[PDB]
Formats: sequence, C-alpha cells, structure tokens
Amino acid sequence: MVKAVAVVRGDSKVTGTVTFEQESESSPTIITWDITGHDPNAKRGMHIHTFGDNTNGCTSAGPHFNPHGKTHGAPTDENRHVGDLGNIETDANGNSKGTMTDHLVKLIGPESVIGRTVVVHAGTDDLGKGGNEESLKTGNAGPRPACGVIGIAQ
Amino acid sequence: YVEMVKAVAVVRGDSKVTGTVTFEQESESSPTIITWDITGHDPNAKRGMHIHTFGDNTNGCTSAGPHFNPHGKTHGAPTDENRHVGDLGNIETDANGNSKGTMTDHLVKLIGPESVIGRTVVVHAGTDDLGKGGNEESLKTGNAGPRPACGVIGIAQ
Amino acid sequence: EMVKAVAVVRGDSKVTGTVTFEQESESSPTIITWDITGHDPNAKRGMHIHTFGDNTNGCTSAGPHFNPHGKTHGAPTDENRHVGDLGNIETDANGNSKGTMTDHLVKLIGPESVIGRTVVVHAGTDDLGKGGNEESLKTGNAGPRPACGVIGIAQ
Amino acid sequence: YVEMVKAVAVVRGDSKVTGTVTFEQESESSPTIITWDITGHDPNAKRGMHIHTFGDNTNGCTSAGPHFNPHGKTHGAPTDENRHVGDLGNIETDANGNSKGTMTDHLVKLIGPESVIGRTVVVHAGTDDLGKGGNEESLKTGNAGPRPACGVIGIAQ
Amino acid sequence: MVKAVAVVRGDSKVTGTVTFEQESESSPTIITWDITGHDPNAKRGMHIHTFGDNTNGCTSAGPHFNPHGKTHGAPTDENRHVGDLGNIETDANGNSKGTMTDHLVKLIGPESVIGRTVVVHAGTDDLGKGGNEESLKTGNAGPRPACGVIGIAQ
Amino acid sequence: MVKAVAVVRGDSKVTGTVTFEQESESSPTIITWDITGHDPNAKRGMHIHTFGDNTNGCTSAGPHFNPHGKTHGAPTDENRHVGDLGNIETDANGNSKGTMTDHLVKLIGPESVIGRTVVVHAGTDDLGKGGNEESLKTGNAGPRPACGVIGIAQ
Amino acid sequence: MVKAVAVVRGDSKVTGTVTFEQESESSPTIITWDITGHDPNAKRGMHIHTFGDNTNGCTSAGPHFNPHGKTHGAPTDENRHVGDLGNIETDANGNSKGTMTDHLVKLIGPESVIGRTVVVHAGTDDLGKGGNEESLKTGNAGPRPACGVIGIAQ
Amino acid sequence: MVKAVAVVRGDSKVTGTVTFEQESESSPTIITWDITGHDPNAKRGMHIHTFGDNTNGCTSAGPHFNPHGKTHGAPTDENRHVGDLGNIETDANGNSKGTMTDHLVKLIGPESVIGRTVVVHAGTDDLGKGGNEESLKTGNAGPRPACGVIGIAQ
Ligand SMILES: [Cu+2]
Ligand SMILES: [Cu+2]
Ligand SMILES: [Cu+2]
Ligand SMILES: [Cu+2]
Ligand code: NA
Ligand code: NA
Ligand code: NA
Ligand code: NA
Ligand code: NA
Ligand code: NA
Ligand code: NA
Ligand code: NA
Ligand code: NA
Ligand code: NA
Ligand code: NA
Ligand code: NA
Ligand code: NA
Ligand code: NA
Ligand code: NA
Ligand SMILES: [Zn+2]
Ligand SMILES: [Zn+2]
Ligand SMILES: [Zn+2]
Ligand SMILES: [Zn+2]
Ligand SMILES: [Zn+2]
Ligand SMILES: [Zn+2]
Ligand SMILES: [Zn+2]
Ligand SMILES: [Zn+2]
Repeated sequence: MVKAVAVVRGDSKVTGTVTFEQESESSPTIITWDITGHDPNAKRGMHIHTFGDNTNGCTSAGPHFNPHGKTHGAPTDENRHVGDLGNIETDANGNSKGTMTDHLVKLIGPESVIGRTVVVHAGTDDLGKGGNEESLKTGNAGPRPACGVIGIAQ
Repeated sequence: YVEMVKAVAVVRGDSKVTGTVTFEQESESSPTIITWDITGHDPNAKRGMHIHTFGDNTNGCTSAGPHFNPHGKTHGAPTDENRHVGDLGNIETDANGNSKGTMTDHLVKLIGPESVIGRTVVVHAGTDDLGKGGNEESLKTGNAGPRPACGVIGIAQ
Repeated sequence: EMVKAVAVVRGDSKVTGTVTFEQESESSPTIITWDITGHDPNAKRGMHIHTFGDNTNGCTSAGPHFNPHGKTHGAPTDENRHVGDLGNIETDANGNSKGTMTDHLVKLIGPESVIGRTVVVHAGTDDLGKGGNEESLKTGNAGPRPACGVIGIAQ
Repeated sequence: YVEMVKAVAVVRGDSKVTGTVTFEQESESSPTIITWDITGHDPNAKRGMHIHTFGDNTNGCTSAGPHFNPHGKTHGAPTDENRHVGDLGNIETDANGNSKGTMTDHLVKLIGPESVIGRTVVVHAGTDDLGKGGNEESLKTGNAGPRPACGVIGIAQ
Repeated sequence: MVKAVAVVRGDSKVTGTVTFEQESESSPTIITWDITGHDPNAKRGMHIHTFGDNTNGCTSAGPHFNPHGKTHGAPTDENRHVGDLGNIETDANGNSKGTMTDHLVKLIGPESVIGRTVVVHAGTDDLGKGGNEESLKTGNAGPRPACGVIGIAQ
Repeated sequence: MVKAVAVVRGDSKVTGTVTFEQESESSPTIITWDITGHDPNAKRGMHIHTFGDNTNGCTSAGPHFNPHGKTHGAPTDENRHVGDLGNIETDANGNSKGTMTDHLVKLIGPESVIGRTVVVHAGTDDLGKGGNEESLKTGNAGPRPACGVIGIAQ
Repeated sequence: MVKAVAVVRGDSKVTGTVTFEQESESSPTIITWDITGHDPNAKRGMHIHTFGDNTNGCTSAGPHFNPHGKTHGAPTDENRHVGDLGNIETDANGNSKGTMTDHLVKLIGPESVIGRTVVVHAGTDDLGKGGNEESLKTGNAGPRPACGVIGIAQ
Repeated sequence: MVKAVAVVRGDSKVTGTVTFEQESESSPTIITWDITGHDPNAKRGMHIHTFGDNTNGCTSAGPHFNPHGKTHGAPTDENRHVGDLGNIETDANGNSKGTMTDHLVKLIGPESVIGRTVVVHAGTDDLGKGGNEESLKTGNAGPRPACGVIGIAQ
C-alpha cells in the first residue's frame, strides 16, 4: 500500500536505492536495497537515521532513528533502534542487493520513517555487541559514505 | 511530544542549481513557513518552485512526478483558490543567480494527511505562468520547464 | 458553403441587439459582427455561444458554453477554450457595442455548427479563464445573462 | 452535436446480484440523474452503491479500485460536503431483494474532466455507514463490505 | 498515459482482455488483446462498437464506433470506422494474444472510446471488401460471442 | 399512479416546483425539485410541513409532518420525520434541480402528504445532529422563504 | 499515581475545574469536571488542546491534542484525537459536573497531557460526524470561552 | 537592517500587526501579518496606502502607494502598485497569519513605506483583473475595516 524510496549517495562512490513497502501500520515493512560502489566482500551497516536533513551531507541525518528509546542492536534484537537494519552483504564487485522484512519500521503513523534518512555506512555494524557506549548507540559502523531521504514513491 | 515540525529539502540535480528549502509548521491548523536559499540558477530570473508528489529520485527529478495535488485542482498561483497544493509560484533570482526568500503557504502542510514530508521540491528551469497561459499545459505545470534541481522534503531537527 | 446566420438577442433587461455570423466553408474562420445596445456604459461584457438554442426558461435554458471539444473556459485566442468563448465586447459611453471579429473555432457548417445554439450577452466581464477559481474555467465569471438569442439561418 | 450524455452500468459479479444503473446528464452544469434496477440481493436491506475509480474488471470487482475521489475527500454520505464523488450511499432492497430507485447527484458527472464514464458502479454486500462509523475504514469505504456486483459505466444511446 | 481495459465475455466461451494505452490525444493508441476460448486457427473480427451498453448483451453495443462517418474497412484503410480493428488471429488452442498500434482510436478527447465496447466477433471481418452494403457497415464479421465495456485502468 | 406537485413561493425570490410520484401506497415516492432564486452554492433545508395552510404565509404550514412521532433526521435516518427531505444543493446561480427516492413519504393512504406543504428553508438542515432540542425538531434550517401546498397533478 | 488539574477560565463567564488521575501509563485516566457559568441545558465540547500556551487566550492552545495523527472523533471512536473528550452536559443553571475515564488521555509518559490545555467550547462537538472537513478537525464545537493548563496536582 | 510594524485597527473587529523587515534598500522586504477578527475562510485585500494619515480613520490613508505610476495588480505582477500585497487568507476563525517576500516594498530610501498605512480590506482584491476602471485602481477590495501606520520598530 504505502511505498517509499531513498536514493543514497554521498562523499563516495557508494550509491543505490532503498525501497520500502508497508501494507498497513501494523504490517511489517519490506525493505529492499540495491547498492553499488561499496567495498567488496564486506559487511556494511545500513541504518535509518532520524533526520531527512542533508544540509551538511550525511552528518546532518543525526543519529539512528530511535522513537522507542532503545539501545542499538541487530534487527532481530528486541532492544534495537527502529532504524537498526543491520549489515548488508557486499559481493565481489562491491554491490549489495537484498530484501528484508522489518517488524519495527513503519511508513504509516507517528513513527513513520518517511522523510528520514537511510545511511549506508563505511564499516561493519557490531549490532550493539561491541561492549562500549558507542556500540550501544551506533554499532561502531563508521562514517557515512552515502545517504538519502526516504521519500514517498508511486 | 512536540507538535512543531521542521523539514528541509536540499535540492540538486543535473545542473548547477543547488540550495535548501525549509518548511516549518507549528500545528496542523497553522500555515507552513517556507524559506528558500537557492544558488547557481540563471540571474535576474523568475523560476518555478513546486512541491511534486513523489519523493522518488530514482530517475532524477523526473521521478518526482507531477505537482502535489491531493485536492484535485488545476495548476495555479499560490494565491489562487484553484491551485495544486504544490504550487508555490516563482522564486526570484538576483544578478548572481541566487534566490533567498520566505513566505507562508496556506495549503502546504507538514502535519496530517496532506503532509508534504517525503515529497519533492523541484526548482524549475523556467518561469511558472501560474496557470494563466491559456493552454492545457499551463493548467498542469505552469509551463515552467524542466527540473534542474530537486530534493526530498525531509524531517529536520 | 457561404453560410450566414444571425442572433437577435434580448432578455430580462434593456440589452438588445444583433450578432451576425458568416462562414465561407467549414474550415474557414467564422466572421462575427455584433451591434448591441442598452448595456452598461464603458464596460467589458462577456459574449458567448451557449450550447442550447432553448429559450423556454429565458437565457438560463441556453445552458453552458458550447464546448464540443471538452475544454475549459478561456479567451478566444487560447488553445484551451470552449468553442463558444468569444471573450468580451466593449461598450461605449452610451452602453452600445459594435464590433467584428473572426473566430477560428466557431463554425456555421458541419457537425460543430453553432446554428441553432444561443448567443448570450452577459451582465459582467469574462475573466477569460484567468480568474484562478474553478468558476473561471467554466464561465469566466461573466455573471448573469441579460440578453440572448438563438443563432438562426440568415438569407 | 449532442451535449446530453446517457450512460449505463450493467452490474454482475460473483453473486446473484445483477441489474442496471443508468446515468443521464443534460450538460456539464447539470446534476446527473441516476436510476438503479437491481435484483438478486439480500431482502429488506440497505446496500452500499458506489462509483469506484477504475473501469477495470480484470480481476473481478476488486480491480475497480477504491471510491472515485478526484477531489481528495474522505468517505461520506451523498449529502455531505466531505464525500467521495463516488459516494452514492445505500440503496434499499425490498422483500424480494430488488431495488429500484432514482436520484440525482450533484458531484457525479458524465461530462468533463471528472466524468465517471469508464469507471465502475459497485453494488456492495453490506451497508454503507456513510462515513459515520468512527474508524479509518468508515472514512475510506463506509464499511460497506465486499463487491457482489459491479459494472463499467458505459455510453448509452 | 491514459490506460483503458475491456474485459470481454458473452453468450459463448470467448473471454479475455483488451487493453488500450495512449500517451496524448494526438498519439497513437496501443491496443493489446488476450483472448481465449475462440475457434482455432481462425481470423476473427474485433471492433469497437459505439455503445458501452450491455443491457441486452453484446447486441446493445450498437454498431461500429464511427464518429468520422466513414465506411467499414481494415485498420490500415483511410476509409475505416474508428472501431475497425480488423481480424485477430487465433492459434491452435483458440487463443489470440496480440498488440497493434492504432492511429485513429483515442482514449482522450471527444472521440474517446472510453465507455464504448470491444466486441470479439464469431466470424472473419471482410474489411469492407465484401462488395455488399453489410460489408461496408460491419465487415460481415458475424455474431458477437463476447464483448466488454472499455473502462479506465490504473 | 398518483402524481402531485407543489409550486413554492413566499416572502422571498425563492420559487420553483416540487413534484411527487408514487405508484402504490407501499412504493417509494419519487420527488423532484426545480428551485430558483436561492442562495448560490448552498445547502438548503426542504421539508414537508404538516398543514397545507398558507393563511399566514409559510408560518401556518406548522411543523414538520411527523405522523410517526420521530425526531428530526436526515432522509437516510430511521429516526426522521416523514417530512424530512434533507438539504437541497444550489448551484452558482442559486438554482437547485434534483430528484430523490423517498421511502417514507406517501401520496396514497392515511399518511398522504397531499394537501400538506413543501417548505424550502433559508438555511441548512443540520439533519438532527446539531446537539440541541431545536435540531431534533426542525434541523435549525432557519426561516421559510418559500412554500407551496402539495396538490394533485393528474 | 499521577494527579493533575486544569482550572479553566477565559473571555466568558465559564469557569471551573477539570481533574485527572492516572494510576499507571497504560491505565485509563479518570477525568472529572465541575464547570459553571455555561449555557443552560446544553451539550458543550470539551477537549484537550495541544499547547499549554495561554499567551493569546485560549486561541494559543492550538488544535486538539493529536499525537497519533488521527481525525476528530467521539471519545469512543477508534479514529479520534487523544484530546477528543466529546461533550459535557450542562444543567438548567449552566453547570456541568461529571466524571469519566478515557483510554487515550495519559498523564504519564511521552503522550502526557500535563502542560497541555483543557478547552471548554462554546458549542456542541459533532463528534466527527458532521460530514464536512471541519468536523474531522474540530467537531465544529465553536469558540473557546474557557481553558486552563493541565498542571500537576498534589 | 530596518524593521517596521503597523498595528491595524478601525471601525471593525479586525485588528492585528503587520511587520516589515529589510536588510538593505535593494533587498526584498519580508512582510509578516498576524490578523484577527476578520471574516472566516476568506480572501481579503491588504495594501500599503500612501498616507500614514488617520485623521479621518482609514479613509485618510488615501489610495494605494504607487510611486512608480503603475496599475493595480497582484504582488506577482510587473504592473502593480508598490502597495499591492494581494489577498491574505483567513482561517475558519477569521485569523490570518502569514509571511511574504516583497520585491518592490522598501523600508529604506525615497520609496520607503515607513509612515504610510497598511490597510486590511473588507473584501477580496481582484488583483487588477476585474475588467473595470476600479479594478485597475483598487482591486475592488471594498472598505477599510482596519489600518495602521507603518512605524519604525527598532
Ligand atoms: Cu548509522
Ligand atoms: Cu463488430
Ligand atoms: Cu421546515
Ligand atoms: Cu486598499
Ligand atoms: Na526482521
Ligand atoms: Na507509526
Ligand atoms: Na557509525
Ligand atoms: Na528546516
Ligand atoms: Na498550510
Ligand atoms: Na506530525
Ligand atoms: Na426585455
Ligand atoms: Na453554466
Ligand atoms: Na442510460
Ligand atoms: Na442512496
Ligand atoms: Na485479410
Ligand atoms: Na428525475
Ligand atoms: Na431517500
Ligand atoms: Na494515547
Ligand atoms: Na474599533
Ligand atoms: Zn542503532
Ligand atoms: Zn501545479
Ligand atoms: Zn467558456
Ligand atoms: Zn466513498
Ligand atoms: Zn467497421
Ligand atoms: Zn423534521
Ligand atoms: Zn479532536
Ligand atoms: Zn493597488
């Protein structure tokens, strides 16, 4: 029913598209990514950050979207940010195509991620198991080579 | 909980036109204040600026689709009753190709079912004829020409 | 070919007069001449061809602007106009208006013929579809219909 | 050239509900007169009848899509200002499950850009709550239930 | 980018869908059909009839749609009805799928076929070369096993 | 079988005709109005009032015809007066032409409205949903610019 | 646990007190009102508006408190604003005493109404059933004779 | 950096403030209005009139400020009076809050509007497109329910 898309780019060669589909507010959101230009054979963090603000590049996206005030985790963790989409897997060409079904992310209602930002990170998300404050906030997934605002799609 | 919403579109595309268009709305019942700060356009020009329906940049600014038009009107001036929500008229560029301005709009909302959050600001290459051009295109797009820059309206802090 | 028509307009008003039409062939422009009296002085007044040559209820039964191409209301020179959109006539200090113009959409010959339809002289100014409201794109906000006449075949 | 338009939807579907819904409009400025002659429905019942956006029957009455809503309103009663064009309320069936009636509607048009020619009449399985149900579904569909019969609104002689 | 579709059926086993796409009023209309249940290895007339009226089955569709007042012909003829889509070719299974680009049929404007009827006929259209009055009216294409009103598609 | 008509006029420029047709006592009554001279782009109450008494203008029509002792409602409401015909819609010229099928109004039998009064009101009928006692009586539809007695038409 | 109170007044003779108690965040909030000086024998809307801002009288309270982004409805509706508390009933003297719980209004947690405003309106809330756009925003309950900021009570 | 303000009032309940700020003579002037007490849901003309003279109420403000000798127009028009600020939009409560960027109005230099008058009109400005002499002079925006002299604000 509701469809959204982020076209990500940044101060890097990482580009691509992240789409979102959600039938109703209570339904899972299906998230597809199609990323190119990343490091090969890598695990790279991908998160929804709070602000769809690109005024100062991907930095103004702010932190991970966390309406429920949880610690950073894996998508499979109960204690995760809404925006915690884990690591995407890049192939030998630095590309990553994938789909996930997310049970926290909404396109509908007060916690909608429409208008927020998808960030593809430079590093691996430690999924909140890094044992430091930074892990519980960001997963230590490194800088932000590409981001894009989640917009309404046809 | 905060009712106030701030949003920003950072616009760019296949051109030198860049800049930011900010939106602030205090409540669903209030007008939205729009501020633009555009650079790199033609000098001394009137250039159409509109909210287009889709925040989809997969095919560049073309995939933003048409003007945001939830109320099913024809294209018009911002002051017209018969206008698209997305019809913000023209911005004025100075001798350097820059445009800074601010205005409220009474149809553009950040809050509620007609929210433009996640939709697209397009800065056009030409002048919006404000639906007064006398042809069908005028009542669709204002004949404002192509889309040198666009950006998705995203939530700001 | 060489078709001539005339509407003698009157109504619930002092506005009266004659509007003549001539058309050489179906594709030719129709030459329109009006000679109107009894209107407001120094005024711009809409003059349109409305769809029906029905005067059963005064000028109201003439219906809307003649619009066989399914367009919105506009100026005569607009692409996006009704066939019946003849714009405004100008009245002089005495409330009189004489003028002539051709129109490239109005036909007396063929399927879109206006013979048997109605000329309406309106009470107000046609905004030529530029008024910025929905009514502008229907009627031009030209107001009521002080005079009308069915377009009839002339000798 | 004739301005008058007559149209008819001949409705059927995965049910015993059949019949005809005719539309007549004298001019773009006039209301449209709607006449229905429905058979095979539940007896002594109120049943929603709406114009849905698409005249697409490729997957049965589901392909007609939602209520025709060019003006971007929520679902309502025909007499409501805030209604879909397609909101024709309920028809009444008699003791035999038949419904014959006629009314004009002031939003449904056969002429002009909001023409319903080529769209779909759906006769619903349940009662239209006229947008007064207090839930989001009421403001979308009137909670009128599934679509036992539909037909494309076609031009009549 | 107007799209239309007719779903055809009638007092026969002939069913299927006929779609129409037209970019603008002056652009050609692309027509696609997907018909099943017809005679095998046959040429079968397919026309747009004037009325989208199914009150009396396919008979109520009236004659071929002919706003320009021409005689019946092949789609390639200058002198044809707007509704003259010629013959479709059915395969060994009685099925016919095809696409044509039609330079007269419109979905936009006063001659729009939206709300009119596609009829699939029982016989072969003689394309107005039958030499009788009926040929110049109907192509002698026989009865009307299936029809459907051309409706607006998403 | 029975046809009736009311020609409405009063202390105003509102005039017009309201016609009634009923095949049999249990059949719905079809009501058609053709009203001119009202406010433009407005919703205006129209009701059948009990008395076809115009001795003191539209006031002596008395209240809404309510043989079944209901509260004031919309025509669609189960709780409505027989005379509750709801709002008519006026166009940009203050004209209203419409037709409705009414399942309570009768021209035949003991609850016949023949000889009663159609009133066209000056304001909008709140349909019994105004939340005060007057709403449940009159719909708060304002004064009575025009009325006419429902007379036998054939 | 948490108790709160609004003392309402404004550009009118309407005054009074609206108290709130909530045992836990998920518990219903118990609301009691004791209002004086209103119209007699009337239904009058009473709502929690978003802002506890009285800088420009009751207008500064803004719209109905609507953190879930719904339309205006009755308290019992699924589709309602958090602040939609419907109508209070005034007696023959213009007074209204009553108590009810509400299942959406909270004093505890992120949707707390503490520091927001109770508005007693001049007219009747149509509960979102008015059939116009304003009904789905305000209930058409009219102006704001009294309001008060919801403050922590002992 | 000049700031100005007009506090408008008159023979009406229309009141409010109109502020002006301009960085330099060639810069646009930002104009903000906060108007209350007007007709609801309306378009109302707002203009700068030549004279900051209130000796005869808003009438002594004279005509639209027109130092460049143009016809009356919309703010967006080449052919407009300096004082032509077009229509403001009032909400359901008759309030209008807005901001505009005006490319002709100056607070600095010989065409300064400091000491001139903001008038809020009773009717809609036809923006010079009413087709009569008055339209090209005043926009036919009607009488002057409120006005105020533009005064230096810092
Ligand atoms: Cu991140
Ligand atoms: Cu045929
Ligand atoms: Cu009454
Ligand atoms: Cu003025
Ligand atoms: Na998951
Ligand atoms: Na949500
Ligand atoms: Na990181
Ligand atoms: Na911003
Ligand atoms: Na707004
Ligand atoms: Na919001
Ligand atoms: Na006369
Ligand atoms: Na008309
Ligand atoms: Na029909
Ligand atoms: Na109905
Ligand atoms: Na052949
Ligand atoms: Na009728
Ligand atoms: Na009824
Ligand atoms: Na809640
Ligand atoms: Na005063
Ligand atoms: Zn996180
Ligand atoms: Zn537009
Ligand atoms: Zn016209
Ligand atoms: Zn609906
Ligand atoms: Zn043919
Ligand atoms: Zn009643
Ligand atoms: Zn509410
Ligand atoms: Zn002026």
